[PDB]
Amino acid sequence: RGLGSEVIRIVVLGNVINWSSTFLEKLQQEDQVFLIDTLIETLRVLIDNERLKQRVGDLIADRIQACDDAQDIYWGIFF
Repeated sequence: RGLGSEVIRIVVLGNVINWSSTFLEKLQQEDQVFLIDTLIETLRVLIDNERLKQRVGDLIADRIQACDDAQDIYWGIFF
């Protein structure tokens, strides 16, 4: 998180989808997706996540970039 702006979004989106398919937690998943919401928020002013943060991304960035019913919770949390 405290590294930069771009090496996250190039490679890590598919892998968070992967181990969201695997992981099973209740509460630290919430902390994860919410700090990632703030993450993509600080990536907003400087794309799929670009529209997801700027716009709501209703079934555009969510149907494409979100899955596992976890990123949808954060999408409902905020844009």
